[PDB]
Amino acid sequence: RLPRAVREQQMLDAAVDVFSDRGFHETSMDAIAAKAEISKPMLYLYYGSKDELFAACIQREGLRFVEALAPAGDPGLSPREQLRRALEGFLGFVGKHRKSWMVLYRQAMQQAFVGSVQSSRDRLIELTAHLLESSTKQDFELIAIALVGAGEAVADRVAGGEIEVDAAADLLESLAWRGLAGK
Amino acid sequence: RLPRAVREQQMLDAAVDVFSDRGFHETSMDAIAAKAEISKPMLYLYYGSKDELFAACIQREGLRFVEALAPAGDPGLSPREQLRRALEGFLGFVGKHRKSWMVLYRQAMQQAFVGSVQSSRDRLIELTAHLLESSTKQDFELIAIALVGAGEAVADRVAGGEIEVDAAADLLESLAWRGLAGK
Repeated sequence: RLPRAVREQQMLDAAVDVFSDRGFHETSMDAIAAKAEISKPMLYLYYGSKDELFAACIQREGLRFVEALAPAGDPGLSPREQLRRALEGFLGFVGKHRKSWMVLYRQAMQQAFVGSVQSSRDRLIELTAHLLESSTKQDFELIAIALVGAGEAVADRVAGGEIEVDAAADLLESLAWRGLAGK
Repeated sequence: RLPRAVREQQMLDAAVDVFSDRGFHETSMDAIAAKAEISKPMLYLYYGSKDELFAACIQREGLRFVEALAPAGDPGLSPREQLRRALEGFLGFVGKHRKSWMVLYRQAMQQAFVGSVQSSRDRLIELTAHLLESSTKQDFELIAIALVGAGEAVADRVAGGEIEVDAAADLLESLAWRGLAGK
């Protein structure tokens, strides 16, 4: 009769839809319940409020996001190859999971989930400065912040299918090594 | 007994506070009314709902924002000097009006005011590609999007006083002319 993470995954997929479709405030438990084709009373027995569901959804899409970066965390990798693999994983994920990129990029810097993912964002900026430092033997935090901001806006266009992953990863790699060596 | 845009300006300044302090959902008409030191019934006779106030506030801070870009729209200016003047106006505004940058950058890409300022953002991206094109005699929309995304994230650090306007405008100018000529 549909056990564990299966009813779960259906509710979260539908929440993602409605949240990315309409945004947090204009999304309703009503509309999510219809999308999951489950009863509204049912939904509340799992989530209980719109924002609690919004945080579960945010938690889950956040996870797929960092998993997509995982290959960059591989061992023996040159700074360059970590950056390239992260850019490509990030950008490939957005391209395939545009709905979840939208929820995420929104949550980032609503305010409720603006401190889960801004702290995530900041951690990501910190990771980037270290690898930019890990390259050439604080202009570095600064290049990092500019590169992440650039990646965020470019990701938007990748999610909307206006830019190919490769074209996008290409631009971001050289912004990083040539905003670096450039001025 | 305090006539026109004076009661106005007091209510909008206080709304800006509370919205930037707490975010849209966790801001209340309650808290705004206390901040403006006006009665709550009073507030509703001008605004009538939280989001209507939020749009007035968004309208007003959006205006100061584009006014800050105005010197770049001057005549006879080289592409380079338009870009430099826009970067400096944008970044000087964020530095002085951090509360309003926060409301704005949030509204941009809530969803209610995500289509006022995303269309603003997009128009800004379009203006940037044209001047990047107006320089060297669509890699251009693409550099534009990356430069705006970079400016947004850097603006954040400028608003938080972690980066000086000049340092920030410097990095963005060369990202633009060297992500351009770089790869």
